[PDB]
Amino acid sequence: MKILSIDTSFSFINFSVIEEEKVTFLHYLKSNKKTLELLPKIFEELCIRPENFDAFAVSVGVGYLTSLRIGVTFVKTWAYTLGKPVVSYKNLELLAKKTPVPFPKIPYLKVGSNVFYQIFEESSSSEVKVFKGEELRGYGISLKEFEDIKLGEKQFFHDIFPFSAYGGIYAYEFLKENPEGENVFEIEPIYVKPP
Amino acid sequence: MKILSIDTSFSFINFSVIEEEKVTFLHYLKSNKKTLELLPKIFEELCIRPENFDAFAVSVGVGYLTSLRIGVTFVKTWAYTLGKPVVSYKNLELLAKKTPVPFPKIPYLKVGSNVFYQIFEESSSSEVKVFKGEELRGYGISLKEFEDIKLGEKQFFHDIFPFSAYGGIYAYEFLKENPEGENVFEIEPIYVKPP
Amino acid sequence: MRTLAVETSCDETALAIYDDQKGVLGNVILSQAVVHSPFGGVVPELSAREHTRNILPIFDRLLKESRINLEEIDFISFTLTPGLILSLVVGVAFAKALAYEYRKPLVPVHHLEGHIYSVFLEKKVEYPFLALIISGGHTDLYLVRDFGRYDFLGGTLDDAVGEAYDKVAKMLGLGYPGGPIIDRLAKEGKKLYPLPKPLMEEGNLNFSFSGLKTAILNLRKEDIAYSFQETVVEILLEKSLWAMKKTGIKRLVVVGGVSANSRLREVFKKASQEYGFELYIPHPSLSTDNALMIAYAGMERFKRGVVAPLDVNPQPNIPLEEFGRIWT
Amino acid sequence: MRTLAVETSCDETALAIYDDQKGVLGNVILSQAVVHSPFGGVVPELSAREHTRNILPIFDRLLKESRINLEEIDFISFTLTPGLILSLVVGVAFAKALAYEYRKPLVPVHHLEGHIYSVFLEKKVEYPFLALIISGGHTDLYLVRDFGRYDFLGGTLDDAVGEAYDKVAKMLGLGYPGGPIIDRLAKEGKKLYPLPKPLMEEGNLNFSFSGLKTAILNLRKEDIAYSFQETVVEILLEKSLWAMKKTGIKRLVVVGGVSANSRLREVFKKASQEYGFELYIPHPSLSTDNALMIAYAGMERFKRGVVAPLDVNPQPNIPLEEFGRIWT
Ligand SMILES: Nc1ncnc2c1ncn2[C@@H]1O[C@H](COP(=O)(O)OP(=O)(O)O)[C@@H](O)[C@H]1O
Ligand SMILES: Nc1ncnc2c1ncn2[C@@H]1O[C@H](COP(=O)(O)OP(=O)(O)O)[C@@H](O)[C@H]1O
Ligand SMILES: [Fe+3]
Ligand SMILES: [Fe+3]
Repeated sequence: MKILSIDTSFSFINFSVIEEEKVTFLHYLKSNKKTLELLPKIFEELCIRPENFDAFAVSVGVGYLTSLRIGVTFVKTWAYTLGKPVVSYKNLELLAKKTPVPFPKIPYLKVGSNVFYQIFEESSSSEVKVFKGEELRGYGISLKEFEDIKLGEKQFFHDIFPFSAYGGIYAYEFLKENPEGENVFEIEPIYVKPP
Repeated sequence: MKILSIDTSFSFINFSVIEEEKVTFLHYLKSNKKTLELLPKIFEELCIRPENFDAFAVSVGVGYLTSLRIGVTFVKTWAYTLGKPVVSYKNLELLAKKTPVPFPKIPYLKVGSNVFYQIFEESSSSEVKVFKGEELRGYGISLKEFEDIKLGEKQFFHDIFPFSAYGGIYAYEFLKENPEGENVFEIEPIYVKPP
Repeated sequence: MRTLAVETSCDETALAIYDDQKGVLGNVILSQAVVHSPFGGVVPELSAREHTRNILPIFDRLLKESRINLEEIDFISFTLTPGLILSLVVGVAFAKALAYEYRKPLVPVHHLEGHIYSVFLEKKVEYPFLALIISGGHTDLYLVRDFGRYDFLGGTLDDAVGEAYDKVAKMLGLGYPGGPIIDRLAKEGKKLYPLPKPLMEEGNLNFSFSGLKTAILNLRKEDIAYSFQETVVEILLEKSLWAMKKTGIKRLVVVGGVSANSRLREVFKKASQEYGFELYIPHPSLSTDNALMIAYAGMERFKRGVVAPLDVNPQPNIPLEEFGRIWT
Repeated sequence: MRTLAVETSCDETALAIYDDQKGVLGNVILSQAVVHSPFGGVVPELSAREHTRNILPIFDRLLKESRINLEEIDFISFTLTPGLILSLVVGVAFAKALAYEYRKPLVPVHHLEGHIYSVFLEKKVEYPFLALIISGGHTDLYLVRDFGRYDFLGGTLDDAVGEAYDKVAKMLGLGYPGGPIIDRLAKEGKKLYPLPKPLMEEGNLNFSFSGLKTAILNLRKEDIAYSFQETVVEILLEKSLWAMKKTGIKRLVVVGGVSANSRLREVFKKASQEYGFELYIPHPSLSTDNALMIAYAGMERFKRGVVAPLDVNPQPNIPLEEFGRIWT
C-alpha cells in the first residue's frame, strides 16, 4: 500500500509517502507564503499526483486553523472522489507516543498566542488545555521552534518532528485493522476554543 | 547563516537547509537508484545551488562507503571552491545524543551484512563495534528500517531520523564556537574495517 | 462547454454545474442563516468551520443529482474575492483540489461580477448597461462597458441597503435576515410616515441610509416597515434614474440579494414601463448568492482565454473595477 | 576552447586543463603504486579511499600551478568507463560537483579512447588508422575510422601484456609494477633463450601470453627478462603487421602504459623504418594514465555537440566500440 500523508498544521508544511510500513518520501518546507500559494503548486513541482495513492492521511492539529482547514479540504476532496480511505491523526498524541521519556508526558505546541498542551499517562490522557503559567508535574515535549517555552519539570525539544511522517506511519498501522479508514465527511480540525 | 546539510549514508538519501538555528528545508527520498543517478540531478530539480549557502555539513557515516565517498566529494568540492566552512557529523553519535532513553545507549545501524553499534555513557563512549550476537547491557537505538534487529536489553526504533537535519543543526551549533569549521581536506567517511 | 462553479465568499456554500449548450446541470446550496442567527450577524471563524463541514456533503449531493462526471468538466470556476477571507479559502482549496486532481483550468470570478451576470442566465444584456448591485454589504452603481470592464459610478457612504434592513429589523426586534422579514411585514402598513433624506446634493450617485435609524427611533410596526421600505426603494430608483440620465444608457440590471424584494421589483418595473428603459432583474433564486452566476461569469472569462495559475490566492477585497482589469 | 579533465578509472588520480589554442595549462597526477605494492595488485576498496583523500589536494595543486579560474572552463571531461567502479565514482562525483556548481557541460570519455587520442596531443593522425592498445589489462587492436568509430579487431585470449610483465616480475621476485623493472633489467641479458609460441594459427589478430609463464618456470635472471621481453615485443609487432596487411592501413598508433617500454619503441620504430608505414607513439609521460588524453578526446566529442545529462552514471566495462556508437 502507498499512502500520501499531509501536514499543514504550521508554517513548516510537510508531506510524506508511506510504503512497506515506512517513510519512502518526505518534503518539509518552512515558508512565509500563504497556504494556498503553496498548495497545490508544491505538489506539481514534486510530481505528487493524488491518483497514484492507495490511501491518504492528514493532520487535524492542533495547529493554525485556517491552514488545517485548507489541508483537510484538499485531502477529503481527493479521498472522496477517488474512493480511497483516509486517516486523520493528532500532533500532540504523536509527540507523546513517540518520545520515550517517563510519564506523565506533556506534549505542547504554540498556535498564535495560545500554548496548547495535553497530559498523557500510560493508560489515559487529558483534554487539550491552554497553558496559563501553571506549575505542571511531568515531562514536557515540544519542538525546537518553541524552545523558549518551558512546561513541566523537565523539557525535551525535538530538533525536527515532521508530523506527516509519523502520522503516515500511524495511518498505515491503522488501515491494517480498519481498512475502510475514517469517515471522510467527518474529518475536521481539532477545535480547542469556540468561535 | 544558511547551511546546506547532506546525508548519503543509506538508500534514504536526504538533505536539509538550516537557518536561524533550525531546519527550514528537508528532502528525504528512499530510492533504489544509484547515488550518481540521483546526485546532482535531485539538486537541480529542487533549485538547490551551492553558491547560495554560507556553510556545508555532511555525514561521514557509518553508512554505505561508496555513497558516503560520493556525497563527501560533492560537499568538499563545493566548500573548498567557494571558500565556505564545512562540518562533518556522525550518525551513531546523533542517534545517541538525541534519544532521551537512559544510559548506556547503544545506537546501531546495518550496512550490508554488518550491524555497526557504539556504546555511549554520560561521559564516554566506545569505538564503533561489529555486532556478533552478544548480550549487551543498555538501551538499543535504531531506525524502523532495522526493527528486526535487537541489541541491548530494550530497544527504541525511530519511525524516521533524517541524519542531514540533526547533522545540520549540530553543524550550526559547531560553527558558533568554531566558525572556520573542519579541515576540508581531511573530511572522510568513517572506516570501521580495513580494505 | 461546461464548468463546475464554487462560491464560499460569505455564509452560503454553493456549488453548481453549468453547460453553455444545455444550461443548468446541477445546483446545490446550503445557507448558514440558522447558525449565524444567535449572533445577529455572521461570525467569520464560525462560517469557515461550517463551509469546511458542509462542502463535501454538498458536493456529494451535486454529483448524485447531476449525474455528471468530473472528467467531463472543462474548467473550474470559483469566487476569488471579495468576502470573508477565512470562508473564501475553503472554497478556493476545494476548487484547486479538484483542478489539480482532474487537470482542469482554474478561472477566478469576482463576487459582484457574479451578481452582474446572474441575469444573463435568463437573457443576455447588450453592452453598455448600468448595474445596480444591492446586497448585504454593497449598494453600488457600475457602468459595464464589456465583460471585465466595470466603471465605478457610486456606492454607499455608510450602510448598504441590506445592512439597513438588518438594523431596522433588529431595532424593531424581529430577527436577522432583516430583508425578507421587512418585505413581508411592510405589505400590512398602508400609512407612510415620511422620513428625511440624506444631506448630499441631488444628482450625486452615491448612497446614504444609516440616518434613517435616527429618524426611526425618533418616531404601528407594519407602517414602520412600510415607510422604511418605501423610502429606501425610492432612493434606489432615483439614483438609478440619475445614472441613466448622466450616462445616456437606458439598460439597467438590478442584482444582489436585495433585488429579491417584492416591492423593489414593483417600483423598478413600474419605472421601466413609464420611462421606457430596459430592465433586467433575475429570478429571486438568482438574486441571492448562488454558484450559477459564478459559473456564467467564469464561462465569459474562460472563453477569452484567461485562466489562473495554480498558486492563485484569494483576497478579502479587490475592487470590482481593478479586478476586471487584472483578470481579463 | 578549454576543458578540465578528470581520470580516476584505476590507480592514478589525474586532473588536467587543456586549451585547444594554448595547449596544456595544467597537469597533476598522483600514483597509488606505493600503497598497492604490499598486495602485488590493486585493491579496489583501498583505491577508492585514496582517490577520495587525494582528489582535493591534487585539485588545489592544479589550481595554483595553472592559475586558471573554473569560470573560464567551457566543459568538464571525465572518464566514464571502463575501470574499477568504486574508483570511477570518485572522479565522476568530483566532475559532476564542479559541472553543477559552475554550470558547465559534462562530456564522458572512454578510457581506451583516451589512450588512442594521447598521441594527438603531439600530432594529429589521419583517419583511418590502426590502434594497438597495450596496458595493464588490455592488449587490443582496433581499426579507427573516425572519432567515435572503433572497429574491434582482436585482443588477448588470456593475459594482457601488462599483466604478463607483472607475473614474470613476481615469478622472478622483483616488485610490482613489473613492466619498468623488466624493461630495465632486460638491457643486461644478451643471450636470448627461445620461448614457445601460442597455439592459434598465423594471421589471427588475437593475442596470447600466459603460456610463457609455463616455459619460464620450465627454464641468468637478466637473460630471462631479456628473452621474455623479446618474445613479447615480437608478438606485438607481428600481429600489428598482420593487421596492416589485412586492412590495407599503413598508419599505426601504439598507446597505453606498455607503450612506454624502451625496447618496444625500438622494435616498432625499426619496423616503421624498414616497412615504410607511419608510426605514432606518445611521449612516455602520455603512455601511462593521465588526464590530458581524456581532455583531448573530450574536446573531440564536445565539438561534435555531444554532452551528458546530469544523472550520467559510470559503469565497469562498456566495450570501446559500443561506447563510441552510444556517445557520438
Ligand atoms: N425579500 C427581501 N427583501 C429585502 N432584502 C432581502 C430580501 N431577500 C434577501 N434580502 C437581502 O439580501 C442580502 C443578501 O444578499 P446576497 O447578495 O445573497 O448577500 P451577500 O452577497 O452580501 O452575502 C441580505 O442582506 C438580505 O437582507
Ligand atoms: N617501461 C615499461 N615497460 C613495460 N611496461 C610498462 C612500462 N611502464 C609501464 N608499463 C606498464 O603499463 C601498465 C600501466 O599502463 P596504464 O595504461 O597506465 O595502465 P591502466 O590503464 O591499465 O591502468 C603497467 O602494467 C606497467 O607494467
Ligand atoms: Fe452576494
Ligand atoms: Fe590506461
